[PDB]
Amino acid sequence: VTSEQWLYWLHLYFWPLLRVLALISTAPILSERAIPKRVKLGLGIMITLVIAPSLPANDTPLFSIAALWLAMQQILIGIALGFTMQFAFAAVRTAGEFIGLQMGLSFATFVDPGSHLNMPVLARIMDMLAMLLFLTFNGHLWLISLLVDTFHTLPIGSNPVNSNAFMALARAGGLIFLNGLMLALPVITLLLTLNLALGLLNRMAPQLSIFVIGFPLTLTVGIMLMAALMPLIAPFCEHLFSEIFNLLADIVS
Amino acid sequence: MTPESVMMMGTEAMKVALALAAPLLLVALITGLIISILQAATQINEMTLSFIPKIVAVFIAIIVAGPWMLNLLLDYVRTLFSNLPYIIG
Amino acid sequence: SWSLSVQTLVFITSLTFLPAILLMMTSFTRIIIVFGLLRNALGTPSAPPNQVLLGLALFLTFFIMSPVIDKIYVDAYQPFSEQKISMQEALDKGAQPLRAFMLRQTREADLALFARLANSGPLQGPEAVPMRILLPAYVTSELKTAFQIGFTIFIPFLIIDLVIASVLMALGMMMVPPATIALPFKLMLFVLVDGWQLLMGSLAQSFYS
Amino acid sequence: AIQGIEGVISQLQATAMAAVSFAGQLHAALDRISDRQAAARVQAEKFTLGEPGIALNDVMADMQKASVSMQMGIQVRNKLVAAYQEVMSMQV
Amino acid sequence: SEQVNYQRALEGELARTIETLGPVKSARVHLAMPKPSLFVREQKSPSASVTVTLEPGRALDEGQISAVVHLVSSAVAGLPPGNVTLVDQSGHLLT
Amino acid sequence: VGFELLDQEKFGISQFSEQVNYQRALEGELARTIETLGPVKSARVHLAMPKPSLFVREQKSPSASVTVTLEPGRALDEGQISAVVHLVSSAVAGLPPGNVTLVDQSGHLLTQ
Amino acid sequence: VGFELLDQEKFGISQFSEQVNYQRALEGELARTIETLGPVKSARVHLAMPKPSLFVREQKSPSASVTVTLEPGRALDEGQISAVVHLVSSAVAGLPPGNVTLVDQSGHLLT
Amino acid sequence: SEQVNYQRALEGELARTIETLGPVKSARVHLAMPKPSLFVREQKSPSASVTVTLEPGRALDEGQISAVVHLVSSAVAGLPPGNVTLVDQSGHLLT
Amino acid sequence: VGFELLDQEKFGISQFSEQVNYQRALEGELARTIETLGPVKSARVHLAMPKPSLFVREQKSPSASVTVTLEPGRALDEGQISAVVHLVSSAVAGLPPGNVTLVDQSGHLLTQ
Amino acid sequence: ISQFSEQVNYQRALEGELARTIETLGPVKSARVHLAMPKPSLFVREQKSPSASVTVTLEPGRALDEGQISAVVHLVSSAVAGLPPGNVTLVDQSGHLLT
Amino acid sequence: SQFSEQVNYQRALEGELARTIETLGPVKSARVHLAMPKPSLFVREQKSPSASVTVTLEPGRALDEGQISAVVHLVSSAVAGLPPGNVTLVDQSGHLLT
Repeated sequence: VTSEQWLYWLHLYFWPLLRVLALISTAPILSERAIPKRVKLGLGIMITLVIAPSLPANDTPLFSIAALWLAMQQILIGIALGFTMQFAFAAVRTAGEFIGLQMGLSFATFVDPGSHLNMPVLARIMDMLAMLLFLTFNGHLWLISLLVDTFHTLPIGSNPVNSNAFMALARAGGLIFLNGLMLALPVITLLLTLNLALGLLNRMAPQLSIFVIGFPLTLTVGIMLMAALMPLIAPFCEHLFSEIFNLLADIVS
Repeated sequence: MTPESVMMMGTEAMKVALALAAPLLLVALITGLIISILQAATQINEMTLSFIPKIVAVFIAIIVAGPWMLNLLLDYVRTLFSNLPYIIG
Repeated sequence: SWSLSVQTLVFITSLTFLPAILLMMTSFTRIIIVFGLLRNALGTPSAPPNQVLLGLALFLTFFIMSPVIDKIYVDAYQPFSEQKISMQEALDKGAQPLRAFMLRQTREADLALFARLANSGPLQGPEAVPMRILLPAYVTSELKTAFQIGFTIFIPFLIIDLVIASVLMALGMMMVPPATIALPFKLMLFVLVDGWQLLMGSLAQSFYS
Repeated sequence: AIQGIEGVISQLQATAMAAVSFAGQLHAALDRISDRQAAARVQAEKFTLGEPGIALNDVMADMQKASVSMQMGIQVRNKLVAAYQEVMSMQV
Repeated sequence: SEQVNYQRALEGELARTIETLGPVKSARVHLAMPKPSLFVREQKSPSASVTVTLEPGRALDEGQISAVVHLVSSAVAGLPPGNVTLVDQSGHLLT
Repeated sequence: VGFELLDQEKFGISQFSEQVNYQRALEGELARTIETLGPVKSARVHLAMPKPSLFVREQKSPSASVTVTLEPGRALDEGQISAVVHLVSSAVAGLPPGNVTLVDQSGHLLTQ
Repeated sequence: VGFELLDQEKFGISQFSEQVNYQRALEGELARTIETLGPVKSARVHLAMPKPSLFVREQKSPSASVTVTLEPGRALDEGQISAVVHLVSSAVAGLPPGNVTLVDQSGHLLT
Repeated sequence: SEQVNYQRALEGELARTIETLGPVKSARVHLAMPKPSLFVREQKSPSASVTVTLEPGRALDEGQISAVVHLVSSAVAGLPPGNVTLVDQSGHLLT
Repeated sequence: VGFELLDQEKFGISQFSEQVNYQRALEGELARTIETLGPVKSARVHLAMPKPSLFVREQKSPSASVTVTLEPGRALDEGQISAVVHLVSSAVAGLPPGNVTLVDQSGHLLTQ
Repeated sequence: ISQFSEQVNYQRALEGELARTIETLGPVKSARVHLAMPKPSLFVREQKSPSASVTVTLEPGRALDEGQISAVVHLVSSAVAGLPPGNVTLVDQSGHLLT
Repeated sequence: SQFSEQVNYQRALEGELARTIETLGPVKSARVHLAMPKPSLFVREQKSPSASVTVTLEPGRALDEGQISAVVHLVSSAVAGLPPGNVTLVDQSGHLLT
């Protein structure tokens, strides 16, 4: 009596904690530095407390290279999930920064690339709008649910792994650009026409145009254009989230 | 809470930004266009003399309409912070 | 009941978890995240020397959790101190008002998700939800609410920078940093519209609503 | 409650269709230790009372066992607190 | 605006179908849809008021009142029939 | 005007302007249906949508005032008064009937 | 004197203006309906809607003053005084009837 | 807007097929597609109201009532037949 | 003055100006209605609308001064004086009647 | 073309082709297929099975064989990812349920 | 869009398969419908794709048992991971040939 076998409880509560905390430190909104560290640790601990008793406990000792392989596996799974989720916000940030750069908002990058003078304020605006939308669509709950679900697909125990699968996540790097253009294709196009229009004005009497009349007009036009374009991101926001989620579901397995 | 509300508040925010920035940008654009057409009429072309009256015009713009912008933006922020606890989800 | 040595041991051990109660079961969490986000918004990552924000958050939490603490004291601490309720029942009696506050603010979707993750049976009413389901549901709801509040907070301080950059760009001053100009104006705004009274009242209502 | 009994019958129906924890273990250990200590104390008070049949040998041995059990509980609490402090120091 | 417009469109179509019903010459539907809440308690059920003008002497049958109730209730997400009021051109509650 | 005023295609200064327009349109349509009824020659509906406190979870509810002008001698039935009450209450989210006042062209309170 | 009356004033309207205009419009419509009451020849409604204050332990409530001009000899009925009270109180969010004053063209308090 | 439009288009096609039924001269379908609540005890579910106008004397068969039910239920993700109401031009509930 | 005064509003209007203008307009309309009462030939209303604070020791409630000019010999009735008091008090958010002073053209205090 | 638009268009196209093949069947003069494809949600376990409603107009007196009803069922079920046959309703031009 | 690309690919495969099926002696026209499985935002699960093939035969040109077999094989092979048992073959009269 008075056994309280500690190794069994430790091995039951450790690896799910490692995977949950690995997702927490990288998953969007759950990985933002504004949350105190203890809150994140407690959330991981409580989620593991809820989940672990149902799972089959592992018996590999913590003092073995098998434990190191397990820890590497959990870290890989968590960071892969969090990063694949982060790709959508990366795409939204790309689209916003490009709209802002066609605004002429930061012209110093065309002359001094990476010269400590850059303000992608539109990128930040649409990034926080995307975060608000992600909060509204309860994406984080889904993330937690999928973190739990990847066990049935991929159990804690060391399992063999595949290859082109990693490429898939890396190939998801294309989406950030592709979908990014899909968010910027209308407005930039009209801005392009506006610039074309300015060109027609410069084909008249030489000089006396551009850098004096083009910048304010194009700034105001970009502002009101994409202010009107704001209602458009939400269907595209859901499209981006669905793309990331089903890509994750297909490739994680 | 609904995405319609989110997009409505975003649109109203950025229309507030447009209203804040429109007088200054429009004044600068009008000054630049006027100086450019005067240059075309007089056949004078230096890229620096169009930069001179623009600063003075835009700085006068804050003299004349500055209080209006300051009162509009404060009212927007005040209303947003007051309605914050009713658009929570 | 337990022996007096066991009661003293349990009391001393339970005194350890006070930061955990403050962070994961209290209003403190969504009383901070908002402060950190607002500090990130104004462009002064130090400004109110942290400790100042922590003290303000502690006082706000103490003012907000007052009815819950009062109910716990009148229902659990008072009978326990008068030797009417045992030590192992005062905890159970006092965990109920905190559980109810934890519900009044915890969203549903989270409750459904964490009811599904535990493989628990159907929960027809809120009276069947245990603490193992309410705790992380409340935590997630508080995180989401804090982030929503902070992200609608962030908008005006970016609007000002946007208009500042556009105005600077109208006149051709493309090499002037916009952040350095915008910071005094952001401070002026936060001074003008009662920056703190409105935020304090909004957070307090956000709890009592 | 009436609704509580409704919930009980609902869980019974759930069992029909279908056809402890670390905190529980710690509570059980605390209850066992407290019960042992209370038993030793009660026997000591009975011996001090003068009631027949209670031997000083048994009283002293039971007090010894209760002290050992209390010390075991104290050590378990100390470690458990140390492990919790170690975990809460983990970087996230 | 988008919501209010949706509400007024639903009202219009419902009135339309109600007038289609033989005995009904014109219908007027008013919907009261309340604020939604995604917490764990706050919830309220919507309500409807239906005014019908009948053809000279075309009294609505019981079954008819029942069918109007069903249609209006179904057309409104979570509309409990008991919150549908049907009234005639003279102010008689057919409910 | 009601929804017609909204269909004037006029810029909504702000959400508050939108809310005022919505309140007016509802008032208009309600008055319209009330007049349509036989004994009623013209109706006038005033809605008061309420407002929340600051830190008080205690809540209240909206109110309505309805003035009817009757056709010469066309007195409204008790059932009539009841149906007007029901319609106005339903048309306003969370309007407790007891907060609907119905009055005639002579100033007689037809409700309670 | 008209809802649409203030429904313009160009723009640049500090919300303060938006509220004051609403108040004026409500006053106008209320006076209008009160005039419709047979015995009433003209009505004048003044609203005092307090701007919320976080200084008092609880929120204060608004007040109304109604002046009526009657048709030659058209005295208002008690039930009529009651109906005017009800209408004005309902038209103002949280207006406690007891804070509605009704007065005639001669300065007699009917309330 | 995208959702509301989806709703209108679906309602339209369903009414269309229902009219394309021998005895049916015109059909009107109203869908109430809302958001559900978990652990709210008895929640509720999507609902439909179908009004049919029949050809002079063309009474619908019990099977006809059944087939209309099936079609409408299938066309709406998770529509429990029992939440489909079918009514005639006289206000008789056929379901 | 009064409501008409708030028409030609230049964009440059400080909140302070907004408020002062609102005060003026209220004063004007109140004087207007007070003239409508028969015995009154002209009225003049002065409002003192101030800061609130919280310390119960030093609270200064809103105050009003009303000067009336009567028609030759048209003395105001006690009831009339009461009705003037009620109207002025109601028109000012939180105006305690006891802070309304009513005076005639000869300097007689009609209130208290 | 929005992501939602892209889906709705795919649904419409599938409906069209299915009706087409059903019509080509001898006894069938015209077919109408309605698909209800469901939605995944973070508050449920097994997603609800898709459903289909098929209305056929037959040639004068061309009654469909039990096997004809069966084959229609099979085709419609297969054409919809995870469509459980039992969720396919087949109805004639007179409102008789054939399934 | 990728989704548009995927729809186009599905349509093209259907077309070519119908084409080869018709070219066969007894077959006058063929119609192939493919149901490729789908991805989920949660939960692992394969849904072996499915096919429905409708053939119109030449007047009286009944298909041999071997013919049903060969049609089955071709359609199954043309679809990555198509389990034959998920191929349905039907005639112009609604007789299930598979």
